[PDB]
Amino acid sequence: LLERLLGEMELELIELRRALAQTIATFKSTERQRDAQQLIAQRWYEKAQ
Amino acid sequence: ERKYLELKSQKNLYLARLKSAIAAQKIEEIAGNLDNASASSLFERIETK
Ligand SMILES: Nc1ncnc2c1ncn2[C@@H]1O[C@H](COP(=O)(O)OP(=O)(O)O)[C@@H](O)[C@H]1O
Repeated sequence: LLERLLGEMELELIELRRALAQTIATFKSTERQRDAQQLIAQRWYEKAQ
Repeated sequence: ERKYLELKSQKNLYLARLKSAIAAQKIEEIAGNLDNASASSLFERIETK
């Protein structure tokens, strides 16, 4: 069992590693998306100047 | 016979308009707008990748 159990454990860990990366993508993606909106608002403010 | 021609002289005109708009719809959906940030635009899907 010991050999088989660890093999399953190692396989699971990389799956966790892969999944966490996808979380970072959205965290970065929305942040980049957020900057876009304020830039548009700046254009109107600059135009309103 | 006189009435016959007045139809044919217009049929080619309608087809041209139909081909113009149908193609335009095909182009626009592939616009790949950068602002979507949802994978609807294939470009932003690449950026997520
Ligand atoms: N001024 C704009 N013009 C066009 N698209 C915009 C504008 N502002 C925001 N968007 C984008 O339009 C997208 C529409 O969302 P979504 O439903 O995912 O795309 P689709 O319309 O292709 O289904 C949003 O994700 C957003 O990023």
